[PDB]
Amino acid sequence: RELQSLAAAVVPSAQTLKITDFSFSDFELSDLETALCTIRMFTDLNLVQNFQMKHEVLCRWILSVKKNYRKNVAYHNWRHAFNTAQCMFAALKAGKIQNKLTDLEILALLIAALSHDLDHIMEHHHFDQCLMILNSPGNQILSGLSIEEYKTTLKIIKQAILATDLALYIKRRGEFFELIRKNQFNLEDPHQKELFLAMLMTACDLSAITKPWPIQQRIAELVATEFFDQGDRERKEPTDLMNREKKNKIPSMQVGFIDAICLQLYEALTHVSEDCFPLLDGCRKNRQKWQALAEQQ
Ligand SMILES: CCCOc1ccc(S(=O)(=O)N2CCN(C)CC2)cc1-c1nc(CC)c(Br)c(=O)[nH]1
Repeated sequence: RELQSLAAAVVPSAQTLKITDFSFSDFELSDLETALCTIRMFTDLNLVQNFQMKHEVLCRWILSVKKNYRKNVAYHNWRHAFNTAQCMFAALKAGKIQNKLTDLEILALLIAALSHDLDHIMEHHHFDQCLMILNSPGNQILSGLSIEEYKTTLKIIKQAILATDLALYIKRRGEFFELIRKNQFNLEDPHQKELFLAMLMTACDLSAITKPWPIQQRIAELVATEFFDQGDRERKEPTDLMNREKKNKIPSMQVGFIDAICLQLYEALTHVSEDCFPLLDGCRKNRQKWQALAEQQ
């Protein structure tokens, strides 16, 4: 049984699991290993002790989230959610963002990262499934929160999940970039705090684009596989982007995606914390590789 095995396992250290690395890859990990990494994330962010999470309940919640991801989705599945969460962890620790945030905000971000694609690119994200699982018998990892803490946390979770809509990122990013440019960025400002949390969610969600080349190349295959599947479904129920016949367009699309969407974000995030530079560096390196491919075409 998955639950018995998970609950009984020793949770290795964050160092052993490499989850502090921006360059982290999940390719060689089993599902069990991704669950243990996830436990280590909650544990090393001081969320387990601080909020009186029962070990068995945390284990069951992780398994419930994992099993509620559809298996026939090539990219937006448990592994992407898990990677989003790992990137959050790395940003908080290696990126030194943890000291900028409260415990409830960290709790909410980690849960949102893990849960944000449950109701699965300008796709809409929903938090209904996330909440249902959190309220499920035996899965109530927030039961240890006071009423006031609980209300605060749910609000942040909802906003964080919604933030992963790229349409909302595009709508709100100009204000973020300008606050930064005009040296007006101030996390003590509740509006700006909320804005920053949304941008951090996007940064983590898009983080495959920053990985070492062999890793980005493979994730890009999954993304293309999902796009083409959706094209096929739209036919039975298609642009070039979602057309398996226009695959030689992928390098050029990836350069476009980096230039239009990703680069400014990791530039802005680096301005907020220099220790997040490796995300920016990785994204720059991947553009150069995709461009070289777009020209050999
Ligand atoms: C790899 C297969 C191609 O993948 C893409 C193709 C096109 C675009 S686009 O719509 O931004 N495109 C270029 C910019 N443009 C001006 C509009 C047209 C995005 C991606 C892309 N999305 C994600 C987020 C799911 C990840 Br992750 C990723 O790696 N790739």
